[PDB]
Amino acid sequence: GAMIESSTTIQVISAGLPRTGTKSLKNALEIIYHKPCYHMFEIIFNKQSDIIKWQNLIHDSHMITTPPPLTTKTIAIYDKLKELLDGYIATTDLPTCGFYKDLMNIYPNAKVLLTIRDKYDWLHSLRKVVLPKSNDPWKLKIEEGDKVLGLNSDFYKLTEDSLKFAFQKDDLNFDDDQVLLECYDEYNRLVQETVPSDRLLVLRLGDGWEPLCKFLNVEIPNGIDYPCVNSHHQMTQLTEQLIKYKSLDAIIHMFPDL
Ligand SMILES: O=[N+]([O-])c1cc(N[C@H]2CCN(Cc3ccc(C(F)(F)F)cc3)C2)ccc1CO
Ligand SMILES: Nc1ncnc2c1ncn2[C@@H]1O[C@H](COP(=O)(O)O)[C@@H](OP(=O)(O)O)[C@H]1O
Repeated sequence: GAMIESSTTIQVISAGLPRTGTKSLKNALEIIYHKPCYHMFEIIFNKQSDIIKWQNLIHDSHMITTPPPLTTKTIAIYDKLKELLDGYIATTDLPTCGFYKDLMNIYPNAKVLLTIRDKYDWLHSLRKVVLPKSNDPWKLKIEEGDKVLGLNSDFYKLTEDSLKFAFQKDDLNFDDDQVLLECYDEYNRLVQETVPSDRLLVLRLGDGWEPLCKFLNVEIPNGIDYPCVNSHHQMTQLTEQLIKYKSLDAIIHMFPDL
């Protein structure tokens, strides 16, 4: 296909929850658009200063009225969200995914994705990487590796509060598997009820390039396989290597996705 000059603005909003292929999708969208895609890893590696800003936004988010019409309070919140996303061509992952409705309003020419997978595979992945149960010994290892990266209690608070926001819960028993499974199913159902079908592509792990590229009117990247990264097995190795070497820079050459 011909090469065309793409605008550096949000063109793709992925509502998919963490551990549904968001990092592979981030990589895929950066391969297509050659500009950055938001993801929690963007906060960890490039924008830790953004943590307080997302926390502030979530704290105020209850004041949004879904437009149209646009209220004064909503405009003020939307401006802060636009600022956070300046320079990016897409959003994935926490903390953005719960804002998909608001991002659709801010970026009316953006298209919407939803990544989904088997609910029990999702929970298992979530418990291995993001939210281990309180009494799980692996939680202490995760926390020890995270400190190497400069991640503290505010990072965990952002994960919790952005998951609460996505699930529209005032509080959440994070150790309750049944609650998380029910929230997962309700969240994915509500996305599909909310986004006009013409504007939504539902992706399942394994779908690869073709449905995505068709939806985005781009050629399939030539000779590049669809990304397959961020497995919980690989995250466990990362945590263990951070613990062992006590720096990211000492080991990053061993993790080509970082
Ligand atoms: O899915 N994730 O990765 C995810 C992990 C968390 N929370 C914390 C809890 C445990 N800690 C493990 C870990 C260490 C280093 C990296 C690195 F690769 F970014 F360096 C990634 C994960 C991260 C929160 C949200 C997401 C959504 O993306
Ligand atoms: N192309 C692909 N095909 C199959 N699974 C994929 C994939 N890309 C990512 N995944 C899976 O998606 C999950 C990561 O999601 P995220 O990037 O949102 O955190 C991992 O699940 P597992 O933890 O079950 O391995 C990973 O293995």
